[PDB]
Amino acid sequence: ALRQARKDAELTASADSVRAYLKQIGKVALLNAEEEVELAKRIEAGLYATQKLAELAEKGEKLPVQQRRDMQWICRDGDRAKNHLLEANLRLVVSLAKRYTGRGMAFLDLIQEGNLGLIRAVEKFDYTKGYKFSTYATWWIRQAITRAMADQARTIRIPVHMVEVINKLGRIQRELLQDLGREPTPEELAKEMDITPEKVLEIQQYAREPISLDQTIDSQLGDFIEDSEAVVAVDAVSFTLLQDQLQSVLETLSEREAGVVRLRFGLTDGQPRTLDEIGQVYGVTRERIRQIESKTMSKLRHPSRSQVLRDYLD
Amino acid sequence: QDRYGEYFTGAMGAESIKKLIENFDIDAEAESLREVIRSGKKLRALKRLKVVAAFQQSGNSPMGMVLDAVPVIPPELRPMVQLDGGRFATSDLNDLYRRVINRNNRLKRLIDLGAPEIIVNNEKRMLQESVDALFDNGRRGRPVTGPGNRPLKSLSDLLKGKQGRFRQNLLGKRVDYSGRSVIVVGPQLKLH
Amino acid sequence: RRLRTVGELIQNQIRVGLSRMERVVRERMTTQDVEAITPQTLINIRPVVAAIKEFFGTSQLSQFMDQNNPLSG
Amino acid sequence: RRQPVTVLLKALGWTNENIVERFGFSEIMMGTLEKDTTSGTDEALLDIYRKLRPGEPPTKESAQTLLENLFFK
Amino acid sequence: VNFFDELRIGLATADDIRNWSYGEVKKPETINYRTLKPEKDGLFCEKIFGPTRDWECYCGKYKRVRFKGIICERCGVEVTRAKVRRERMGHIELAAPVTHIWYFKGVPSRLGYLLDLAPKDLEKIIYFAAYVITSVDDEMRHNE
Amino acid sequence: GGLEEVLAELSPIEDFSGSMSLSFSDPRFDEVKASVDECKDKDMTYAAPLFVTAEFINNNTGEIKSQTVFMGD
Amino acid sequence: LTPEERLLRAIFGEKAREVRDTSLKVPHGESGKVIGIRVFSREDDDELPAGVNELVRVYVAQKRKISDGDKLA
Amino acid sequence: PRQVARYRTDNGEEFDVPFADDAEIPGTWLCRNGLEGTLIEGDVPEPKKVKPPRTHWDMLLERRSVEELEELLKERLDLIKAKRRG
Ligand SMILES: [Zn+2]
Repeated sequence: ALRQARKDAELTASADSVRAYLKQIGKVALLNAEEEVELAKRIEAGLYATQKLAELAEKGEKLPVQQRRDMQWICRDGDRAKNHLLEANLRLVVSLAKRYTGRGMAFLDLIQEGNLGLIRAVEKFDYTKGYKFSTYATWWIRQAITRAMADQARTIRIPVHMVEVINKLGRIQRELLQDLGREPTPEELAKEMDITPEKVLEIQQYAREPISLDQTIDSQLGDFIEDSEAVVAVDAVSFTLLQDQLQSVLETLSEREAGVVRLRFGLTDGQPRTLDEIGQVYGVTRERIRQIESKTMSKLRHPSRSQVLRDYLD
Repeated sequence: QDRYGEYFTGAMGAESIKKLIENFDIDAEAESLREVIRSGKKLRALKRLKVVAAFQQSGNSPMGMVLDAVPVIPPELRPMVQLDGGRFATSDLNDLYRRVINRNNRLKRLIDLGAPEIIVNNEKRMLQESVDALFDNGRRGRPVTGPGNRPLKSLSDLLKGKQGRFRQNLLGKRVDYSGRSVIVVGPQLKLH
Repeated sequence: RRLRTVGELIQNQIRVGLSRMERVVRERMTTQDVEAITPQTLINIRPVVAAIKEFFGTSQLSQFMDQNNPLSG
Repeated sequence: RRQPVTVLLKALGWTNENIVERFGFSEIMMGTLEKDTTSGTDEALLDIYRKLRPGEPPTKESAQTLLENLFFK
Repeated sequence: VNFFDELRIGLATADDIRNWSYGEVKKPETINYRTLKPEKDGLFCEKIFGPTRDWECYCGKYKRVRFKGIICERCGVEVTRAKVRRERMGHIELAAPVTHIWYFKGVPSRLGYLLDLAPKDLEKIIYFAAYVITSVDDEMRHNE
Repeated sequence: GGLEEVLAELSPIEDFSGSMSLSFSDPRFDEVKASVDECKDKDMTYAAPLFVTAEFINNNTGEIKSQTVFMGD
Repeated sequence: LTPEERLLRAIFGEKAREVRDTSLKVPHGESGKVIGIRVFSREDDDELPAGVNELVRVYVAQKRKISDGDKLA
Repeated sequence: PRQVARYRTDNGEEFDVPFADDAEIPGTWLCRNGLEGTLIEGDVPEPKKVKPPRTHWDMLLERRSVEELEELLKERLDLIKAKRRG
């Protein structure tokens, strides 16, 4: 009856996402050193055979049909060898990715990124050195997982080199805790790190991580943030009444004096001009306008015009 | 597949579902349903007709039930802003989107290199659940949880519930020109 | 139906902190050098103290002392 | 869900004669022991061990000490 | 205006979603960790969703209201009001389709009743728990 | 004590090979860091340090040595 | 700055400051006398989290007479 | 003060991108459909000189001389040739 129960166990869908992956990865037998060396030679043979035929595509020279059919079978076998080597060492990736969970990366994402490290491990693996594949693949899988965590897990992405200094800052801070029994102040952290104290706080400022606007503490936090760019009614209405007042003040003046002030600050147009630009319209030198600008300003500072605008300082 | 593989075709995932919808006759399925409903008295075949007939009356293709592209909500509705002294706060959608875009791009990288179906299909279902978690989180399996096991808010969570857009920000609102305070007896007041 | 007291409630968090630590120690003792490591090599108390700090705050049992008058306290 | 009453004694390795002594009085479990899927002591292990976990086909030795691991341990 | 008779709903086809979108978000990036700017081709990217500051391109070539409806050649940001960031949508081009989960998982299953497929079996299909026959050749099989 | 009983649960810590073991014992406390008044003023928690004994034993290889460990305030 | 404002800056000769005003103002509907102040500067060692320099707390008190609407029981 | 430019993506679409009349027309533009496209009329300002990515063949060349693979291929090819001869 165990055979029937065994068939029922193989055939189970399972709701959990990581499970279904554990079933399919445990359905390909592992390897021994001899098989690994065998697959390595098949991969290199299929790759070299593929490049030789590629050299023939540009150079022609169609080879005998029996040799041409066998060359393409080597490429067929080379790719099957690559797929077989990966499917066999797909579990090593899983065994390494277990330890890196709880860091903000989902388990499956850690497993897949580890699989990417396994691909480059197989592509760069050398069978002549006589070392087990797990020896060289362990390095590439860990590097792929860690490199992925630095480039992804952070909502505000941080470059690799900045993530590098933060981890060292943390390890230096945890050891100083064990040594001093108290949290090391930045001076001790900057000393141990060979950097300035004002730099470590800035680096510690980067370590800040965002908070979810939807956190509840019943109404959630998002309702407590007021829109900063939202237009205020009083200031918007005051700006209009301020525009109304400037028109009356500027309306009493020389029509050519009023034009200089309008172009200088931009006003109607919106782009503040310069003395030379205003000189081409009124046909005078930039010096003659500065004289006009100074005379109209002293006439504007004079109290009859400015007595009403005092409230508008801010 | 080894033998007989040239007489048929098969696949898995939403790709195969999209193909089954691509070759489909809502009329032939309906007309066959219309004679099967009464002749084979059937109750389950009748309830199935409402969806088959709904697609037949309108002009929308059933292909709309599978997504080849996912729309992205404007930024200001999923804001990321700072409050006190530089610390940041952002909406949950940004990370739900992040899981979708991240897994989609990793799938492109696996396909170009070429990969065993175990890795590609595993990535495809991950993309399937990431899009699911985005639209409705927790509807299928465990919800995507944030720090401290807090389920992320999903697009569907914005509408539903007493806190959704309807009963919270639509059927009721906070208004200006208003106030409150305690009440004391006004025995000397007129009724008005 | 029994009453879990203050001392016992804190005990359960210390237990979680120690259990969260052994996962690091168990993973550390194997792959960390050899023969000379000793507790100084890897004993990370960060998860232990975090269980305490995370309990006194955010926990429903630990509340701000309610004091309008000495009676409420 | 869906668990018989008498599968546990055969799961624990109890000999069949011991059940009659304890459960013989007041009938009950005796009637429950009268209706069962299988009477095999080791067969009950393979029946119950798979019911809970049914994934990754169960090993013979792993299922025996699993209950001691799940409870006695 | 606030005077319109009816509002109609329906399903958005992949083309409808592409027409809504002002661009494809190609990266899971929010803002630069130093300058705090909306890094390009991510979320919040001004190249698509619109400018952060009113009538301002990202690089700052056009800072004034004189020119609107133009796109900065260097930074690729359109010069217009910052309110467009509320109304402008993006899109993601998937490397493989996906079920909506609103029609599949929602009971009764719309895809289930549509294809005469059982929900238990339909879940096996889309999550890669088992295969399915998309097409058979009934004639060629009959000849051989 | 509540600490002593949880340390008894954690003792010992073994690597599953049985070659080495990690034992805890002897919880130690010293005077508090600051008076409660100074704590409520400086926005710092009111705590006292914790000391314990952790012995690293590996007699399969050369035997290791003990140490004095500080869990935290 | 706008064109309209920044015209007054020229007539009144008040240079627009690079800094923006963010102050601490007592909220709507309360008053009293300031009892004391507590200030933590960064120049003085003190203790402060990353990014903060000077921390100041003001304690305001008021003598509340019994008023119409206050709750008695 | 705005002159319009058109582009065509690799799939055959076309998009209108408004620019400043005083500005410089770019050769290629990132279009809202997700792809990039070449200019409408003005043709090929720059090749961009994109370098090809490294391939499994490049990684294998570092660890093997051509003769080594050649010798191994003859060893592998004559192996299957032995089955042909049986
Ligand atoms: Zn620009």
